[PDB]
Amino acid sequence: QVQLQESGPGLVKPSETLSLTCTVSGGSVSSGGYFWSWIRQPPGKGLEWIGCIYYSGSTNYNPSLKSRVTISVDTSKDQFSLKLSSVTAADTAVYYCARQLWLRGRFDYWGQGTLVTVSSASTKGPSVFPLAPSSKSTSGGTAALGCLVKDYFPEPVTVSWNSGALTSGVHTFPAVLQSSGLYSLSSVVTVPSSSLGTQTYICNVNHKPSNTKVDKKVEPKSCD
Amino acid sequence: NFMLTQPHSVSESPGKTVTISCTGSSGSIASNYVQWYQQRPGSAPTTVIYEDNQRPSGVPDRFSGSIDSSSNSASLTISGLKTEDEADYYCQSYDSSNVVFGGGTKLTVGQPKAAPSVTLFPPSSEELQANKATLVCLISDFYPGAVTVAWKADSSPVKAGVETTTPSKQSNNKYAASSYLSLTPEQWKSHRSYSCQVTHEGSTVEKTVAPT
Repeated sequence: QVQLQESGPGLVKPSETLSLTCTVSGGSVSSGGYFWSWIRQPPGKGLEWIGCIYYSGSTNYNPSLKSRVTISVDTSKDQFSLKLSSVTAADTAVYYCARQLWLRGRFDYWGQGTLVTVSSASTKGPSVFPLAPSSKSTSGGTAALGCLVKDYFPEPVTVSWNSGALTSGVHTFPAVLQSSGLYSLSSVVTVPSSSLGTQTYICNVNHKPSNTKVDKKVEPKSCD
Repeated sequence: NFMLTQPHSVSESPGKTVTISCTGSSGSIASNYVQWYQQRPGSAPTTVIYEDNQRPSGVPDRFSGSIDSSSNSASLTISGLKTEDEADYYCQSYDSSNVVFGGGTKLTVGQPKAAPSVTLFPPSSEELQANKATLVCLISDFYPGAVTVAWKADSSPVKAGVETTTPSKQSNNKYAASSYLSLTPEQWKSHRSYSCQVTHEGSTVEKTVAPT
């Protein structure tokens, strides 16, 4: 059969130019008289139609997105790309390139949606802080310890405990936007209180876009 | 200015029949073809029906669509609801050289309440050496996933620098949440104690930390 694969960076800064390219494998763009369209979908919102293209210069855009969408077809590389201008923070949506044959019909084959998040400031490294358990941090026969992942950009961050050895009781929480741009989250694991001073727990926070791997040991609080 | 009006939330028990509407404002539904898209969360949409009455090869017969051009509302009838049918439903049109989608329907069909275990940690010395401080309050293993957080500085409530996370489903069917209080190192030692209070189903679970 045929398939659609999108490319391009998953980040864009406000008031910049977006460059997302969708490539086709297993078929021909010019043959079959097959249209091509781009469809975006914000998280938690409905699908939004951006525009559609033919293998020739025929094109059409949504009236809300008019005079901002620039889509071109390059037959030689067998792919088509979409350029967006004056991107804002409200443009955060999952972009799907949609192989569709009938203009009033359906997008029979859907490509996988790439996540686009308007990048703020710049890609910055995370600040990992230990989360020391104590007598007030335990309720019963079990205790909770973790690691704080604060002030990083962009999403996502992968946190593993003891290089993936500890998985039971490990909770990874979704990120939340801080008061000024940056993100913050944490990852914690619940362990019995008997293994506090006898077992070593090391969190492994990885931030691929900033190329930073931080291993932080978690120990009980030392009162000073 | 042609839009497709769809119900936001439609919930019924499995095994029964439901009707999902798609209403056009200006243009008639019989003017253009109507395409219904059924999409998993975190997955590409798949067309559950097109051409307003004919079912694609691969979907079951239960996905039936009908057109009522008198009321300008397009209907999609689903019978015998199952687990995999819990997804978003979108209806599509064409207008005039401008593809218009629908609002989106939350097809829906149930867990024992769980107590919100709450733990607290003080800011670390390494963070203090970085001229920063953050108090982390965490809520876990609770149901229903509706909790309210309120930081306390000894007795005064704290609102500035408070960042909290929406409840998220855990592996054991319960919910998990977090709360973060960004703070200065001088303000951390200014007050005698800092406490985070979690209210869930009327009951309140409180823990406190102090600079030690």
